Order: sequence, then C-alpha cells, then structure tokens
Amino acid sequence: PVTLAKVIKVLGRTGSRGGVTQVRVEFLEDTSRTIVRNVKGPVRENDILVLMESEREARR
Amino acid sequence: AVPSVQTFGKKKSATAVAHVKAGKGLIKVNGSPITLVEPEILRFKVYEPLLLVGLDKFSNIDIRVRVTGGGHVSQVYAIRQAIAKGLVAYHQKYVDEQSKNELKKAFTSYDRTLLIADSRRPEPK
Amino acid sequence: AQHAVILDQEKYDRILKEVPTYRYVSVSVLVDRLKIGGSLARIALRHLEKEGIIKPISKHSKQAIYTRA
Amino acid sequence: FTPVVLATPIPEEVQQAQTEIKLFNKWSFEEVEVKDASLVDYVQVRQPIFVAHTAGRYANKRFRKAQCPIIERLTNSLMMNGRNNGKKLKAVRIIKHTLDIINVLTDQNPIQVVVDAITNTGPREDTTRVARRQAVDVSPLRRVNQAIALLTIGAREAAFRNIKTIAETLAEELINAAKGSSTSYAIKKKDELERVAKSNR
Amino acid sequence: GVSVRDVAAQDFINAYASFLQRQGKLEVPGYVDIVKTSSGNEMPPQDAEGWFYKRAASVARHIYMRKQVGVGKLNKLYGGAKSRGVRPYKHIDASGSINRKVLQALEKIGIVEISPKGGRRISENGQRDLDRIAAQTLEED
RNA sequence: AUUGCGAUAACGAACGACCUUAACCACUAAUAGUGGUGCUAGCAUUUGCUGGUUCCACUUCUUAGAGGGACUA
RNA sequence: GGAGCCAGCGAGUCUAACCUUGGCCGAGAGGUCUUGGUAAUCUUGUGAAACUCCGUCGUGCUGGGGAUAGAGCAUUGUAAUUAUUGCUCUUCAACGAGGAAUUCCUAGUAAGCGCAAGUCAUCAGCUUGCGUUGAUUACGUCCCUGCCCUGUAC
Repeated sequence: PVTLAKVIKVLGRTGSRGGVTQVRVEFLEDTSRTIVRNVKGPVRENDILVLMESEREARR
Repeated sequence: AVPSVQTFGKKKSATAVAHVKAGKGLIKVNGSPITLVEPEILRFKVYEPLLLVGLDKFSNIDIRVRVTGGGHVSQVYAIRQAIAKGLVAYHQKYVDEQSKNELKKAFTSYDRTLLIADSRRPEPK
Repeated sequence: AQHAVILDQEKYDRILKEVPTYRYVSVSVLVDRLKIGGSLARIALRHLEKEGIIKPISKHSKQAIYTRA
Repeated sequence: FTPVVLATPIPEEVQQAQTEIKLFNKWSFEEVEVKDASLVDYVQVRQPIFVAHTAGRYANKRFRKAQCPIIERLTNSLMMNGRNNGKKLKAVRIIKHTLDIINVLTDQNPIQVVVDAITNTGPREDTTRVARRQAVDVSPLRRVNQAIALLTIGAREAAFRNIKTIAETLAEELINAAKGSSTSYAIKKKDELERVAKSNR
Repeated sequence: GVSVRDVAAQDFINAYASFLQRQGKLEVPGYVDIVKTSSGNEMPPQDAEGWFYKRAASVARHIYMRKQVGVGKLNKLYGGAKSRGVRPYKHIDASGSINRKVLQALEKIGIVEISPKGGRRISENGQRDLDRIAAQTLEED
C-alpha cells in the first residue's frame, strides 16, 4: 500500500540532464526512519510524496 | 455647487473616465444602463465592485462613465477600475477617513487590480 | 445505413414513449440512441418542450440541455 | 433579502448574490474538499470567484501558479491547438455548459466532481532515461499538471469527427474518471506509466 | 420615461422590424431575392421575405444614436471578410445600391431627413416613433 | 575580467573592456478634453432622463517639450 | 445567413492633380457632380478582423476544400495575345492530420487575427512596423552540438 512522506531537505540536482532532484524525506506515519529518494518534478520542503515502494534507497 | 469628483481607469489602451456626484443611485455606461454591458459572459466582472461592498452604498450617488479606446475585453476591465477608484475618492472627501479605509480593505482583499493598474507593457523591438 | 430525415408514424409513437425515460436529452442524444437525423432533433426538442414533456435549464443554439421533468 | 431599490433597477436575481459568491452565480465553493492530504496545498479551491476569467499573471515565480484557481487552470488547457489559440471566451462558455451537464448526469455539486477527477488521475510513479530506464517518484505539482493535460487531450480526441460536442465529451470524461472506470482515456494512460515503472524499478 | 438606449439591441430591432412590416408603407426595391447584399458574400440572404425590413430597422436605430451618417459609412459598417480563394482574407465593403434605397425609403415615411453638413439625421417624428416602440418592448416583459 | 587581500629582489608605470529608453512626479501649451450658460428636440411629468447647436470657466484625463526621482536594498 | 460592435503605428495636391467626405446611377466591379486638407485641425472615431448573440446544415470527400477550365462585363497603360487586376454565372481536382530527418521559442512572450508603409501608371501569397485576443511548460544541466580557459624539441 501507499506511504506518505514529508520533504525535510533538498540535496541537489542529479541525472545526465539535471532532470531529477535528490531529496531527503521523513516518514509521516512515524518520524525518523528517514530515507533518500529521487523526485522527477519541481519540489520544495514540506511537500508530501506518495512512496509506492518503501524499502529502496537512492543511488550513491 | 454640488459634491463631485472625477477619476479614471486604465487597462491596456482603454481609458474609462467616471463622474460621481450626489443624487439617486443610477449607473450608466455611454448613456446606457449597466445591465446592458456586453459581452454577456463577462457581465459579472463589472458587478464585482457593486456586490462586493453592497448596493446600499450607492443609493445617494450617480455614476456615469465613458470608455473610449481599446478592445472588447480590455475596456471591460477599465470600467470596473474607474468605478472602484471613483467610489473611495468620493468618501475620502465627503465622509470620514474611517469609512474610506473600510472600502479599501474590501477591494484589495478580493483583487488588487481594482485599484492599481497592472503595468504590463508591449515588448520593445 | 442512414439516419431518417422524414418522420414515419412508427418513430413518432416511439419518440413520445421513450424520451421521458432519459435523465438528460440533447440533439446528440436523440441522434445517438434514436436514429433520426440532426435536422429532426432540433424540431423535436422545440415541440416536446412546448408540449411540456421536457424541462429546459439552458438554451444556447450551439448547445441545449433538457431534463426528465 | 435586502431588495434596495435603485434608479437603475438591478435584477432581483443579482441582488440575491450579494450575500455569498457563487461560481457563475450557480454553485458554492463551500464544502468542497480535497480528499488526498498530499494535494491539499496544490489545488486552489478556497478563494471564491464569480467567473473563470482573470487577468492574473503567474509566470514570474516558479511556484506562484499553484495559487491560480483550479477552474481557471482547466479553461486554459482547452485553448490548445493552433486554430484555437487565444480564444478564451470560447473556452469559458464550454466550461459553463459542462458543469450543467454534470449536475444532471449524477447529482453531485459539479465542482466537487472536478476535484475528484484531478486527484484520481495524476500518476504517482514514473521513469527516466539513464540505454535503459530507471523508476523515480513524482512531485505533487507535476501530479496536478499531468492530470489536467490527460483529461483535456482525451476529450479533444473523442470529439474530433464527432457528433457529440466538446462539452458532451468533456463531461463524460470527468464523470468516468471520478469513478475508477477504465473506460476513460486518462485512466488507461496512468496505468501504463505506473506498470512500466514497476517493471524497471 | 424611456429611450431607445434603454433596450437591448437585438430585441428592439426584432420588434421594430415586425411592426414596420405590418404597416406596409415601406417600399421594397423589387429586385429583392436576387441580390447578395455584398460582393464579399456567398449565397443571398437566407430569410427571403423579411430581410429588407430587418435592415431598415437597423439603419434607423444606428442613425438615432449618432449625429449624422451617409451612405459610404454604412457600406463600411456592413462590410466583411472575403475569402479570395487561396490568398489570405481581406476586408471588403457592402453593396451601395441596397443601402441607398433603404435611406430613400425611410425618408418617404418621414423618419429621417437630410442634414446640413451632408448625410441624414433623425427627424423629430422619427424620435417620437422609435421612443414609442421602446416603451412597448420593455412593458412586454 | 590584469577584478582584489596578502606575501616579497623588486619598485613605480601604459591601451582595450557614456549615452538613450520603460517609470513616477512641480512647468507648459491648447489644432486635445471636461463642466457650466443661452437656444432647442423627444419621453415623463418630484422636475427629471437621453440628445442637437452661442459664449464662459478649467488642465485632472490627452498632448508634447522641458526639469527632478537605487547604491546590492 | 442575419444582428451586435471595439484599435494603434503611418501617409497625403498649386510643381499642380495626392488622400477623399457628401448627393445621384449601377447586381457588382465601377461611373458621375461637388467638397475639406500643405494637416494634433480634413480623409479619420481610418465603425479593421478574429470575436459575441439568434437561425440553417448533421457527419455523408458533405453545404468541408477551390486547383484546372468556359462565356461575358469593367479599370490602368502607347500596347494586356503566351492574357495586370477586379466582378458575375458555370466547371468542382488532390487533400481523411502526413516516414526518415529538421526550425523557432521562457511573458503581454509563443500562436491566432487584421491594418499601415516600402517598391509603384497598373500589379504581392513579399519585407518592416503597429495594434487586437492571449496559453501550456522550466527557473535546470553538460547527455548531444558548439565555443572558451588552465607533459614534451615537438
């Protein structure tokens, strides 16, 4: 099922054309358990994502 | 003679001019009642400065407006501005400053363009 | 096949019983589920509205919207 | 009530609007609710307006367009192909008729049906080229943009070489997409994007 | 009181055209139903019988609201775009011969008269006539 | 950017890289505009409303010319 | 098809015949008698087009589209044949959204719509400028194209 997460920090642009932003996101159901994800569109702090897969981490 | 003011509004190349004086609430544009302004789909864009403050405010004053240039749409936006600016200018001189700012609070809450021209201009060469 | 452009007695009888069934009726609806041409549908609506079988809510020449009541 | 007579008599039906602003003087914004918490900040339905035409300028700051009312956002995307550019008054009339139809097919407050279609249609995962593809998450603003584009494109193609008018087909798209109905063009498109993303993640 | 300015345009015109036709004094040119009314048009007027009365009404109102007019300005007013085939569109003036006879006809029933400084101006009987139809059109509401 | 702190067998010197728009306000002038006045048409008749054609007042709108109005705040 | 009805930038004669209002004739193109202007003053409120409202048409290469072609009536010019341009009736072609490739563009901007000037006896689908209606999508990067800067006698 879906999981909501809140953007707490924006880290930088990535990808061969800069089309993707890396972001650090905090789970909304319980704080901590923070994970880092790749986001396609324009994004800001306090935005909410719908993580459809949870146990996966952005490349680095 | 009689308490009166005149004010103007702008949009792009339209220029509405309004006279306000004491009397019995009538509102005419180019000598015709405001209920006939055209196109029909935009007509509420002109009722805004009336319904937003309330009709009771107009019972003692006559508004008549002339609009001149521009196009069909741009001149509609001109007249609504001339009415709003005209109304506060009348209060500013002939009643207290308290009611004047009561009006402003209502207008600028809904849409800044009721008082201030948008200042966009054609791009130079 | 081709849409009908002159009204036979059978379809006239059909119209009067079927149209009160529909929630929403318009030129497009009569041409679709009945098989009359568009020039009949514009005539039918004016007749049925005059007769009181359908209720108008808006009219615009390029669109028309009538309801069950 | 307040009939307030004037030397130019304003019609009764306009005076009655003096108490609350309704869209096209017909439907209320009150009790419209964005049902997904993730989109509440990005679907302007809070400031009421009389008519879906405004001068407003929104291109100057990159998130500022999020404040534009959703109904006006929709009308803009009808003005699309080159033969229709700039013809906003044409588009406004189309919306006016569309909401009427939705108030008769089904019986909800029609502006509520629009909000459902938007929230229900935007993709929630996507892919990018690295050749190969990699799956990525999608931001809430882009979710709204995608929904609007898919809805009007589906309507436009359905009404080409038509008999139904634009208003008829746009109304049908919105209703089918507020349901989970795969018959709508937009629902099919969303599904393909997500299942491909699943394959590559 | 009431003035022509108090009534919607395509509501006054329909009413007055219907009235003017019933009186039967308005003299028609007789070549009606052949003429296109414009060199930019394709096909003649679609309302075969009524169209001459409709234009007579429109001209009367247009003069009433203005200081004076002449035939040339009317041709500009009723002009339109002509397709010019494969070349781009252009503005073209309407037929002169229609409009000239319209003004001559209205003058015989006394609605309009020749002005100094040229062109035509409204007669006082024209004012009195048009103001009466205006009142009836609102009252019918 | 040879655009600068500092360091110190160096010190002191030479080309390339100011002028007009947008935008607010005092001053002009009228061939532009507004209001009043005399006469006058229609409607209605609290004495109003929409127009036509002899003077008077003004400059806000228009005008065009001139004068002043961001330095990283 | 009928009705509604709104701009900005230009240019114009005595050197003589430019821009043309108004009246009359003609289905139209056009003709004819007078008139204002060497121009913020007159043409000119350049009453522009898209656009708005009410009707006819009904998904049929159809009333979409108007190439090719026949007959006739006018205008410029010393002269229109291989045909300047305009008008009227008739003829009614391809074209059902276009493969590989490829151009311009970040706000009063793209695109849609029209007008004036240039050349000029006549002759625009051209060039420049002006206004009317007015969006979608970024606010980034070095993946592609291209430019610039900071081991060795070669």
